[PDB]
Parts: sequence; C-alpha cells; structure tokens
Amino acid sequence: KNKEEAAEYAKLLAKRMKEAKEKRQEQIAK
Amino acid sequence: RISGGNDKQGFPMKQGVLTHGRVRLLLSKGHSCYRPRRTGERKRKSVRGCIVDANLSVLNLVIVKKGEKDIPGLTDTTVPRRLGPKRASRIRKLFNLSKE
Amino acid sequence: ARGPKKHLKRVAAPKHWMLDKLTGVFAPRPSTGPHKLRECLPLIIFLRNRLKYALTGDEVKKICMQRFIKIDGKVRTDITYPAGFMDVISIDKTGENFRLIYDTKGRFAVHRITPEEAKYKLCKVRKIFVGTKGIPHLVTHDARTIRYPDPLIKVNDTIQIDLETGKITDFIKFDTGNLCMVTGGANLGRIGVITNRERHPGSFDVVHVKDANGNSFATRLSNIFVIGKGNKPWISLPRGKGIRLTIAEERDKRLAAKQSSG
Amino acid sequence: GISRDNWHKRRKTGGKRKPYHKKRKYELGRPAANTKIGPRRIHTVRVRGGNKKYRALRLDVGNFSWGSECCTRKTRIIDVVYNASNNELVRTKTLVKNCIVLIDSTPYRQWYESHYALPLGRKKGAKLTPEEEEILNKKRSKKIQKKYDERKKNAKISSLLEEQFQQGKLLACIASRPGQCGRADGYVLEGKELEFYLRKIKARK
Amino acid sequence: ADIQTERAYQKQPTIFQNKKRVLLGETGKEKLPRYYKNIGLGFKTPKEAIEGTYIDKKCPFTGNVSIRGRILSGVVTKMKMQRTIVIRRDYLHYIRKYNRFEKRHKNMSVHLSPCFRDVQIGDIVTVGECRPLSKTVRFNVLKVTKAAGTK
RNA sequence: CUCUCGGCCGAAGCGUUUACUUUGAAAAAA
RNA sequence: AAACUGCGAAUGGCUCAUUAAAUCAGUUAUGGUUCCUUUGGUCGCUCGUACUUGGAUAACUGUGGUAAUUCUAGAGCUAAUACAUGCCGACGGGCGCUGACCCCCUUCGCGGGGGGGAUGCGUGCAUUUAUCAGUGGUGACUCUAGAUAACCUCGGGCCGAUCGCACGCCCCCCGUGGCGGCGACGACCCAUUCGAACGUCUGCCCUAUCAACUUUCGAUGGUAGUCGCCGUGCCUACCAUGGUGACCACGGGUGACGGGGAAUCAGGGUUCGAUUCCGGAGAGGGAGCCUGAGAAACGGCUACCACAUCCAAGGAAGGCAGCAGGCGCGCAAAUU
Ligand SMILES: [Mg+2]
Ligand SMILES: [Mg+2]
Ligand SMILES: [Mg+2]
Ligand SMILES: [Mg+2]
Ligand SMILES: [Mg+2]
Ligand SMILES: [Mg+2]
Ligand SMILES: [Mg+2]
Ligand SMILES: [Mg+2]
Ligand SMILES: [Mg+2]
Ligand SMILES: [Mg+2]
Ligand SMILES: [Mg+2]
Ligand SMILES: [Mg+2]
Ligand SMILES: [Mg+2]
Ligand SMILES: [Mg+2]
Ligand SMILES: [Mg+2]
Ligand SMILES: [Mg+2]
Ligand SMILES: [Mg+2]
Ligand SMILES: [Mg+2]
Ligand SMILES: [Mg+2]
Ligand SMILES: [Mg+2]
Ligand SMILES: [Mg+2]
Ligand SMILES: [Mg+2]
Ligand SMILES: [Mg+2]
Ligand SMILES: [Mg+2]
Ligand SMILES: [Mg+2]
Ligand SMILES: [Mg+2]
Ligand SMILES: [Mg+2]
Ligand SMILES: [Mg+2]
Ligand SMILES: [Mg+2]
Ligand SMILES: [Mg+2]
Ligand SMILES: [Mg+2]
Ligand SMILES: [Mg+2]
Ligand SMILES: [Mg+2]
Ligand SMILES: [Mg+2]
Ligand SMILES: [Mg+2]
Ligand SMILES: [Mg+2]
Ligand SMILES: [Mg+2]
Repeated sequence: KNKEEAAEYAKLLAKRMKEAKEKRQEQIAK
Repeated sequence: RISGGNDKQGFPMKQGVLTHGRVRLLLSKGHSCYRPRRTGERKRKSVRGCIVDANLSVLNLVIVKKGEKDIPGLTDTTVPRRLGPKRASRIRKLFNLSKE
Repeated sequence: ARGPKKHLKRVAAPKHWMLDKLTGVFAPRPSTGPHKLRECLPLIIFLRNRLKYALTGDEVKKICMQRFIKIDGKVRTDITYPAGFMDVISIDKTGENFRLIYDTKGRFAVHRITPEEAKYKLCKVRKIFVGTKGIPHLVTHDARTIRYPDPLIKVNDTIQIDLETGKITDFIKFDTGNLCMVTGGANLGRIGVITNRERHPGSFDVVHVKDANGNSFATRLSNIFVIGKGNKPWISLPRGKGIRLTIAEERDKRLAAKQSSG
Repeated sequence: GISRDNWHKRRKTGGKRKPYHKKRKYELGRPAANTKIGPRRIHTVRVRGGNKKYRALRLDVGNFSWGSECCTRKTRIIDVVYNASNNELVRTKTLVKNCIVLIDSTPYRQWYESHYALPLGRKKGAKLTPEEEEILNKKRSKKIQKKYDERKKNAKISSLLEEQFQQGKLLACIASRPGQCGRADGYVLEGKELEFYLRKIKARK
Repeated sequence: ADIQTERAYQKQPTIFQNKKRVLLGETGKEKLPRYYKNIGLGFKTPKEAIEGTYIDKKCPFTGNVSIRGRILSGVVTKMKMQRTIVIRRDYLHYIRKYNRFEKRHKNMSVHLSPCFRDVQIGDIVTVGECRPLSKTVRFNVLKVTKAAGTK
C-alpha cells in the first residue's frame, strides 16, 4: 500500500507541477 | 528453621522489624501481614517484631534436616499426590524430554 | 467536577432531537466520535423516535446486536453512536438507505436515497498539513485523515469520498457561484449560491448566500458547506429544496392542502 | 503541599483576597532538583497525564557543541565557574540552565587534528608520540593532499580558544534543564560572549 | 557595552553571532544581522526596531511574543517602571433607571518596547493583547500617536 | 472616496475618529 | 463456583456553610497546556529457543493465633493479555563522511582537471542541544517539512513470545510441509470527540461614626534561573521604587452561592431567587497524600482538633449536607 500510494502521488505531483509551469509560461509569453 | 508466629494478642511477626514487642507500620501492596482492598490503598497495622521472646502464643518451625528416628505424626506418613506441571517447557524439564 | 461527565439531562439535550419533557429525566448522551455532541444525532433517537422501528431503548439494542445497521458502510452496534451531517445509514435487512441532511427548520430529516447514491459522501476539508517524510495530509469535518491529496485541494473545499475504499474521487473548490448549505446558526438548513466573501483578519469571515427565490442571508465561514458546483448539487436534496418559507406562506400552504384534502 | 497558585497573592490594588477553594492537585509544586557533579544518578517522576520527568540528581558527562566548527561531542563536566542568578550555586557546584562550566577539550582536539591535520593544544617543546605523528604526518596521495592543503587555508582559531586548548579545559554554557530532562547539554563559549564571561569571572575574583 | 548591563549576557536567541569568517571580511564591519518580524494586522515595524541594537524578549517586533486577541487604545499617564507604562481608559456606563450615564475609568499596565521613544504623558497609544508577561501585564504597545499640541 | 497594479470590477489606503440611529452575525434548554 | 487479570468506582444523588471583580453571565484567546475512551491515519521505513524463553503466586489441599474486624501467619501444588527476558525475517542494498589503490583528458614534463573504487564509522520514528537553507499554511512563528554534528536516562519510549471462528489452495511433496480469510486484545506517535485548566473586555447589595492603602514575611516592574502540564513574583537571587484611591481605593456588614428566572405592576419601578437547568463549593474543622487519563476523593488512606462505639483493658473500629428512619431545635415540613 505504501509503495502504490507513493508512486501514484508522484505521478499526480509531476502532472500538477507540469501543468502549473506550463500555465505560467503561457502567461509570461503572452 | 524459625518461620514465624503469633504473640498472645494474635498479631503476626514481620521479618524486617527488629524488636521484642509490637510496632505500628504503614503497610501497602507487597507487604506481608496486610491485604489491600483498593488499588493504592495503605493502612496502619500493628505488627509483632521478629525477635523470638517468651510472650508468643504460637511459634512456627520448619524441619530442614531429618534426625535418627522419624516422628510418628510428621515423617512416616506417605507423600500425597499433587498437581502436575501445566506449562509445556516445565513438562519437558520434569520428564527430560527432547524437542522430538 | 473531578472528571468527564457521563449523563445528559433531557431538558439540556439539543432541541433538534425533538424530545418530549415527561418521558424521563435523562436523554441519551452521545458517545465520542466523528461528530460533536451538539451537532450529531444518536442512533437510538433515529431508530426509535424517527423511524418508529423500536418502542423502547431495549428494542434498539436488540436490533443493533443483530448487526443490521451500517453507518458509512461499517457495522455499528453502539446505540449512542454520534451520526452527523452527510452520513449514510444502510439497513440491508429492509434494503433501505438514508442520508442525514438538515431540513429548512434545522433538524435532521429522514431522507431516503438510492442504493447507488449510498456508495459515496461529501466531506469538508478542515485541515491541510505536511507530515513526516514530506507527505501531505488532509483532515475533513468527520475526522477522516487522507494521505497524498490532490495538490489543488485547500481548506474550505469539498471532496467526494467513496465509502468502500475511503478515497477521493473529485472535489469542488470554494468559489463564488457555487452551491452551499448552512450547517449552523440561524440560517441552518438553507441552500443557496455564494455571492461574496468578507475577510476580517484576526476574526471570523462572513459569507453571503442567495437562494433560488432570491432571498439573501449571511453566515460565518465555518457554517458553510459546499454541496455542488454552480447550481447543480452533487447529492440528492430533501422535500424542501432548501428554501425557507415565512410563517404566513406556511399557513397559506397548509390551508391550501387542507382545502384540497377530501 | 507546595502550591504555585495565584489566589494566595495580594491584589493589584494591594488588598488581600479570601480564597474560595482549597488546594488542588493541578496546582502542586515539587522540591528542586539540585544537580551536582558526580557519578550519574537520575530519578524519574510521574507527572500529570501519566508522563515522565527525568530528575537528574548527579551528572558528570554531557554532549556540547562547538558552533563555529559545528562539532558536537560528548565530554565530561569538570567544574562550575560562574552563575548569573546566584553565586551560592557556584559554591555548591549546582548544574542549572545557563550556568558556565568547564569541560574537557580532548575530543575537540582530536577532531581538529583529524580534520585540518594541524597541531593544536601542543606545548612549544614539540614532544610527540608516534600515533600523533602518523595522524598529522600521514602519507597521502596528490588528490587527498590537495583537499587537506585547501582545508589548511581556513584553519585559524582565536587566541582565547587556543589558550583554553593549551590549558586543556574549555568554557561552556549549559542550555538544557537538568532537573526536567535529566541531561546537561550546552555549547562552547566563543566570541563576544566569551569575553563578557571572562571579564565577569575575573571581576568576581 | 551599553547593552550589556546585567549579570547574564544579553543576546537575541535566534541569531548566531559566532560564525567564523576570513580575515578580509572581519575588517569590513562587525554588524550583527538583526532579527525582526511583521506582527500583522496592518501595523508597520518601526525603523528603530530594525536599525536598533537593544535586546528585549517581550518586544512585539524583535522579541518572542504573539499578538492575538483584542486591540485597545489608551492615554499614557505614568512612565516610571522599567519598559512598562500605565495608561488610562475612559468610558461611560449607562444606568437604565435614570436613562443617563456616569463617567468611569480603568488603568492598564502595558509593556513599552525600547523602539518607541519620545513618548510623553498624555499621548494616545494603541495596544494589543498577548500572553501574560507578568502578574498584571497582558498587553503590549503597538502604536504611538502624539497629542494634539504637537508642534 | 482615491492613484497605482491586475481581471466596469479585483487588490491596497480609506475615513481625523467616536457618540447616535438603522441593519446583519453570533447568541442553552425550561 | 472460587480466585488471579482487566475496567468502573473522579459519574450520579445531597446541601448552600464559605465566597463581594471573588463566584457568575455575555464576549474572546490558548501562536502559552494536558486529555481515559470513540473515530480516522501510521505500525517489514532502523542494515544490527524463535515450531514459542524464565521465576513465582492465588483459588485448592492441610496446620494455626487473638475477647473482638471484610485481621491474617506457616507449610504443599499449579496458570497468564499478571510479572519478566529476548530473537529471526524484511536484508538485496541505498545514502552521508573516511578513503588505500586503478583509469581517462591537457601538459615535453611539473602542474591543471574528470571518473571508478576495496577497507572503516553512522543511519528509522520519538528524546536533548547546536548549526544550515528556505514542501505547505497563518493577519502574524522561534510553524510544519528538509539537511548536518552528536546525544538518547538501568527509577530504561516504539519496532506483537496474546485469544476466537471457518478452514481451505500449492510444490522436484508426502515434509521443520509452504502459503492464506474474518475478527478480539494491546501498543509509540499524529488528527478527532468529551472535556478540564489558565488568560481578555464589560457588569454586583449596604456602609466615611472606614480616607489613604500596599511594600520587614512580594507590594509594582526588569534580568537569569527553579518548580510546574504550560504563560506568569508561582518561588529564588540581584536590581529599580514602584502599584491603587472622591470616577469611593482600603476596611467593615450582609437572616450574600451567582445566573436562567418569580411576585406585583398604566408608563417608570420595587422586592425575591436555599429549591429539580447551567456553573461554584463542601462532606464534623483543618492539613498531608496513594492509585489513576482524571481526585488534594472522604459510601479511599494518614495525623491533629471536637465528639463518639465494642473490650476479656492488652486492643479494635468511626463520619446520613445519599434513601427511609430517630433525637434535638423550633411557628415551621411525609413511609425504616
Ligand atoms: Mg457531582
Ligand atoms: Mg452514552
Ligand atoms: Mg469553599
Ligand atoms: Mg426610566
Ligand atoms: Mg442563551
Ligand atoms: Mg431561552
Ligand atoms: Mg477484581
Ligand atoms: Mg478508575
Ligand atoms: Mg434522590
Ligand atoms: Mg465568562
Ligand atoms: Mg498553556
Ligand atoms: Mg486520544
Ligand atoms: Mg506458599
Ligand atoms: Mg503487561
Ligand atoms: Mg524544523
Ligand atoms: Mg521567566
Ligand atoms: Mg521576573
Ligand atoms: Mg451564607
Ligand atoms: Mg440573592
Ligand atoms: Mg411596568
Ligand atoms: Mg404603578
Ligand atoms: Mg434561581
Ligand atoms: Mg440559586
Ligand atoms: Mg441560609
Ligand atoms: Mg446544581
Ligand atoms: Mg471536593
Ligand atoms: Mg456530610
Ligand atoms: Mg453533620
Ligand atoms: Mg474530617
Ligand atoms: Mg484509569
Ligand atoms: Mg478529603
Ligand atoms: Mg455517607
Ligand atoms: Mg461521593
Ligand atoms: Mg436520612
Ligand atoms: Mg445509616
Ligand atoms: Mg408546614
Ligand atoms: Mg415535627
């Protein structure tokens, strides 16, 4: 359970950080 | 061996106290001559000293070494049966059992 | 007193239990649990006073010890168990499902739900904190602690929990335009849309809500529970949609119902 | 028994107040733990909530930190030299928080000689033992000697600490409360604070 | 020197002033980094607190206190204790039977930080609530405003 | 009410401040 | 059945003696603490006989003492989720420092670089101290999380030698056979629930034939400590001379527990509230404690003060302001 939850949250956190950085980049470029 | 006894007023003897007479002690759990009714209860009780004197109603003795003859009431009687060990390790220790 | 109290006088009980005065001197003191004493509904009150299944307190125990009642999918045998807001009660013997939702009068109502709906509940996020090894933790209004929540979820939001696994499925953010219910105060049991939020540093915040009919009211931020996104609730609502009527129009509705009866 | 309540005190106006309840358990106090220097002796105290307090009655060692070098080591406690609160505590050699004590210097000297590979605390007579010689004059390769020579750039200590190392004892301040946690921990005095306490000690004499 | 007036060394607990450095950086200036914080609620930190060198553990800006609770106001009446003053709060109490009022006052002993100087008797002070600092002190001076006669 | 910065409104300063009055919130049952 | 173990007995019930910014009410705070239990989260995260370890004690069986008690003494047996002691497994490694040695570039060469590495020490969560940088949150942290050097109490933190019900799948196998489902009990630490405890602002009846009070023996504030669950003259040492008061301080009285409320009342108001709900206090008067998460507990213990019971004079045992009931008191109040 610990391993599975850690892996799933790692994937989710990578997704969230990528989304936030992409939105910030779009705001800066415009 | 001198185990204990009671003086003429019926009070028991305690090992620690070194006197010829009675004293009053505050007794708690783990002390002889006292049995608490509640958790943490302590009570003041009268206890006779350990030194043997002439003012004793009864004196307790335990035979440790046997003599030439045997007392007709004490020794010649056959040993009575008693409960056997209940824990498995004690069974093995009593009967010299191996693991197999 | 020298320690915790274990009794509850009947006249000192919460007034939304609707207990009568002459039945006895005492009232069922709720056990410690997910909900507060003044904001819960004991199992015995719901089982004999609301549903009329039992007549005495002994029959409630006889029902409970047969393991017929489930609260949030788990069998509870305690008859004073504190059941609170947005809780699911299942009786598989009769095949019935209920959800504890306030009515417009500020009392818990007997609200039957579909067995499909009984698989999830809504929870209000009370706390967000990082624990050992840098692991986020989220604490809800019903004492549930969930590890590794979504990074976008903050306090005062709403999460949907699947009762079987106890895991978040989705969430609603606390923003103006969402649907909310009041869980305390004078406006308890009302449903509306958030209009604006007033921030008072060092003190309590105030939130303004407007219902479907256009009536506006205000509460503290701690008394607001986000139910749905926009105008669409994520749960089923009781007979009253959350609109509080005045006494005059309650009288008018009662007279109209009486006239059409017979 | 010992009570630390507030209702036995006079009012702000100066008038005395009549109590409305007797002494309560949660207002109790206990006799002070006068911690001396000697072989370790610690007694545990059962406190409110079922928790434990370690009542140190005798202590002789504790771990102190050299902050500038970030070197924390376990060293014995030798003597008490200064006490800001009361000078009777110095006479009876009592270990409390913020008291100034003397500790041994050997572990710090060992770490300094093993890190910078330079002499410290040695007499000018240059007497040596082969173990110390191989600790300082070991045969190292080009890469390791390059790191050690670079470390020798920052190897410099104030005259006060150097003299204390020559004496064999350092001055330290206790930061923990021995009567509450059962251990005497602290830090080595250095900088303006060391000068302040040296001036105080000299003026006391 | 002027700061060190007690038997114990007066230091800011959260600042480490024994960090070793090269001989070139020692010659420049022996300027300790100051510890200060924003207390919140829109109050600004006085420049004397940031640039000062005093030591006060009960100062709202450079000490170990927390401001939470009620924010009150008063007039300075006595400045004779060390780092603490006495202010007076005046109000009117309503008597229902006569439909009128009576004048009443209260006295407060409050802590005054060294960052506030040129404080005279009769000027307005805004204080904030904190944990009990002594037997009778529960408030700390947050702002000082001068009297109407200021020139 | 006021420039500025962000999406006419949002943030920030408001008010020299109160008293007063009208709202609203929180306010055990009996 | 009995007895050992566990839990409860700190709730309830009674009374109103004390108590005049005290209690109490409304309003705030704990970013200054503790918290049995319930609910949820963690519980191979530590790299260092186990196919189950040890010694006793009751109940029981026998022998007794005292005028007397819910007094106990000696002897013979025997258990644990009582009391103790202690492994394996995961365990392959990973990461921080120490680092003999081995390579790859540049250099004629020294020298300037980039890697690999055997051998050693440390390692997880809690505890104490010092230093460094700045995931998530607040109006505000000296917050939470992270890194580094150590420590880690023998009156000793965790890391399961416990119980029940259904019993089945797998192997070169018949074994040391391997695996597996629901529960019960226990436990370090977070969160929650029930609280408790200290604080903030305002508010109380008469009395000046009570006008100055507090500060030797803390009264007001500062610094450092002790003690305490925490904040603080709570206490200690060294210092300053402070703090309160006609806006009534200080003292005295109260046939004074405080409120929710009650009687009378055009509109104002006057008087009452021991009494079933919410807080407080007490158990003949004081004081000191054990146990426990919680008591300065009294249908718990230990003394003194006042009463008072049995006695074979050596001793032993007490607390109805709990339900009935009795004496006394009184104008004044019910069934053992
Ligand atoms: Mg009670
Ligand atoms: Mg209950
Ligand atoms: Mg009293
Ligand atoms: Mg009038
Ligand atoms: Mg009310
Ligand atoms: Mg009411
Ligand atoms: Mg028992
Ligand atoms: Mg108990
Ligand atoms: Mg009764
Ligand atoms: Mg109050
Ligand atoms: Mg606290
Ligand atoms: Mg708990
Ligand atoms: Mg025996
Ligand atoms: Mg045990
Ligand atoms: Mg940290
Ligand atoms: Mg202090
Ligand atoms: Mg002080
Ligand atoms: Mg009275
Ligand atoms: Mg009255
Ligand atoms: Mg009237
Ligand atoms: Mg009239
Ligand atoms: Mg009343
Ligand atoms: Mg009353
Ligand atoms: Mg009376
Ligand atoms: Mg009462
Ligand atoms: Mg009591
Ligand atoms: Mg009584
Ligand atoms: Mg009596
Ligand atoms: Mg008594
Ligand atoms: Mg207990
Ligand atoms: Mg008592
Ligand atoms: Mg009684
Ligand atoms: Mg009682
Ligand atoms: Mg009676
Ligand atoms: Mg009786
Ligand atoms: Mg009558
Ligand atoms: Mg009569």
